[PDB]
Amino acid sequence: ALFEPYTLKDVTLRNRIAIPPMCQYMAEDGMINDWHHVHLAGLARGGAGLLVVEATAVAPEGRITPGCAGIWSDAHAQAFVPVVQAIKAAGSVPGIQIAHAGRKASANRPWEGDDHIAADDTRGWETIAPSAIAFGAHLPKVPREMTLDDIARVKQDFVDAARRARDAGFEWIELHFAHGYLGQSFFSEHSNKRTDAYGGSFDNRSRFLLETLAAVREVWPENLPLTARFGVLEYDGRDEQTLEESIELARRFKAGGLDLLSVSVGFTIPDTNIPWGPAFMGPIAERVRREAKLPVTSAWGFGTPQLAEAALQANQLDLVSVGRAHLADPHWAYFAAKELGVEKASWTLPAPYAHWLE
Amino acid sequence: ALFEPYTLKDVTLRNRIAIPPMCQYMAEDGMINDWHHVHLAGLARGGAGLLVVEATAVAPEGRITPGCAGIWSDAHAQAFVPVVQAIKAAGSVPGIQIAHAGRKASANRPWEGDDHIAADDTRGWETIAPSAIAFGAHLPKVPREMTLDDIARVKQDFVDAARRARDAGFEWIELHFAHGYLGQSFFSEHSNKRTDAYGGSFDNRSRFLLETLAAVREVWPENLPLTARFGVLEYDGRDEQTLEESIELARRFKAGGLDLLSVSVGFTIPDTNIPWGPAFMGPIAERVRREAKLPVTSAWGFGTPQLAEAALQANQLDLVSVGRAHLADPHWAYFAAKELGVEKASWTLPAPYAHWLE
Ligand SMILES: Cc1cc2nc3c(=O)[nH]c(=O)nc-3n(C[C@H](O)[C@H](O)[C@H](O)COP(=O)(O)O)c2cc1C
Ligand SMILES: Cc1cc2nc3c(=O)[nH]c(=O)nc-3n(C[C@H](O)[C@H](O)[C@H](O)COP(=O)(O)O)c2cc1C
Repeated sequence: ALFEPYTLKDVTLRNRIAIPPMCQYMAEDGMINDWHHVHLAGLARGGAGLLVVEATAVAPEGRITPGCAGIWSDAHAQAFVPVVQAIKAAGSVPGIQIAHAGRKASANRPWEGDDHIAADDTRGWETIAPSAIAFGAHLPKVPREMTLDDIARVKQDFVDAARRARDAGFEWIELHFAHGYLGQSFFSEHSNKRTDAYGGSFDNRSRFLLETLAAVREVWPENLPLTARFGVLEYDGRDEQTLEESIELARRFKAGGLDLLSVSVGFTIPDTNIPWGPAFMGPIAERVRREAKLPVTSAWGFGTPQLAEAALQANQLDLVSVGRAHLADPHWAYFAAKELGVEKASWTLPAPYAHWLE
Repeated sequence: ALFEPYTLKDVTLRNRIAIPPMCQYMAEDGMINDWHHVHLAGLARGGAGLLVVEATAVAPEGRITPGCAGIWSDAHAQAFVPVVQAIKAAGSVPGIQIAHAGRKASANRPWEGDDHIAADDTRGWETIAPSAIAFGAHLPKVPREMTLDDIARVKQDFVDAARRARDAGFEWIELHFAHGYLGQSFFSEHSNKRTDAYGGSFDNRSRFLLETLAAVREVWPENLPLTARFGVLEYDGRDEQTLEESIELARRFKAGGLDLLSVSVGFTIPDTNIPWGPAFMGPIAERVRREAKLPVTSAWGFGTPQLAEAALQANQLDLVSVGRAHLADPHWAYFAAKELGVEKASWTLPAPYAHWLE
């Protein structure tokens, strides 16, 4: 099952292995470079059917850190062209996750503190969010409450980002509405205390996300997969209520043209108790897939080939996202093919490699 | 031992893992491209201390196949510059093997026949060698016997190639005098039947190789490792006599400025019986190292970490060459570090990967 092709709209993936977006923190002023080119081209040659580029900021203040990639200008977008072309040359589908970090923005790289940048550090910047409330813990900075014009501008930033991704050659797009960043924070009652049209009720909290999706849909080709990542629960003691609302939003996403949903955890606040475990997201993703009748993918621990295979065979997911295993071994798809006893497993790789490994 | 640094001349390798030259057959008219750039940069980031670029032809007719890389012009050399710089940026030492296929030239890619190109194929060309005798088997073409001027020209081609490698930024060079190609064929009595100064006696058969080394030494920096690969035996029923002569030549190489010898098998003729096995070259390399008092490396089956470690600890080799395992997994060095229980094994890789794998 892991090596069966998958067709969504006009795009066909050679297998069900998806490399989820994984920040590299190697960009400068949002511009990607040879780190990203080699990293991504190398992964594409590894055999995966889909390669989704890391969270790319739609605006400067939407970066998580000073090392995050951006696509807030045509120059930023053009930098992606040679990479997109190399990914296609390798036979993998090029995708990209566009995002805005919201209150979790202006933070240090993970190996450089992983915390909000100091007030007197020249690299930092003011964060924006639905309400002026801090995440807490290692991200204590209180963000600035967005005005209606800030909301209009951020939506347009997402539109510009999607238009740029389209013209750069990407064939798959993912809106980052998860992990406590801007989109996720608008949906969660923990972070959204607004009393206007963008806060309060389920309809109001969903508004920013739905309007952004609709706005993006106007510029994103209808024959190319339009997707999003969304945290459907927080493990904050309100899981049943939260999951029910999240599933309802997933239904609205589908009706609004979403082709597939990447199911994740919210990470909206720090006071939670997440039951980490191999493929622990499987059951949750399956319920969303079933109740919203929408294709899904999920991640965490699927680097074990048999787990990926099992999840697909049980129809818990349509695509299996494998992250860290690809950082350890960019040719994981080849390792997986061997593990599952696929015929001519070495040919998951290009001839220059395959010929000698068969 | 595998992760102990190694200093040769002014160059210091971060560990004892060497990626031996491995043809990719992806060049066009000798010009390398993004296949090579991503392939090599990716391998450098994998952690290996030394990365030796594939056999690069010193002349067009010296290519093994139409897909072989070349460095017979300054334009060809300049194409290597960005790759060399990416390898250095990753902290690996950039090396390159310069070569001339001799009678084994003008052959099809391994996955496209692996045999001598048909007479009426527009991609083929006449081969040259010490004597007009064919390898046989899948390489039946009888090569043209070289004139003294052909020999003078090929030597100059090696000099030009080394000068170009130097100016491109390479910090390690390897002369390809093995695997039945031109250099190896001049030394072997099987292929060399000349009756002039370049054939007959041990001194005459060694002449082409020694003169080429001396010529290259004039342009190659004295503070950068000058090495060569040489087949010390053929497994043709004349191993003791052949090994004795090969060791004597190794002594002449050392006296002539060779800093390290990559020990291999001759592959000069097809009628042999090679005892393939994991690290089977270990004992032979050790004897050459001991009797010629020259640093050495060897390959075949060292992809098993414990074998590489064992070979180093027993002083059979100074560097361990790991080939195919790197095609399967460009991050083999990381796999090896874990296998051998190295402290902070994930940091064999760059921060963007290491931080998440520790
Ligand atoms: C270095 C690194 C960068 C990541 N970057 C992103 C990102 O930009 N956007 C996102 O939605 N998830 C991101 N994630 C979470 C991964 O996409 C994935 O869901 C997670 O690693 C769990 O899968 P795994 O167990 O296969 O690694 C990242 C994870 C790591 C380790
Ligand atoms: C694709 C491929 C290309 C190779 N190219 C070269 C070359 O250009 N020059 C050379 O001396 N040896 C070459 N070799 C032989 C390797 O350097 C190495 O000695 C051999 O693969 C044995 O080591 P391994 O068991 O670790 O793969 C090649 C081997 C493979 C599989």
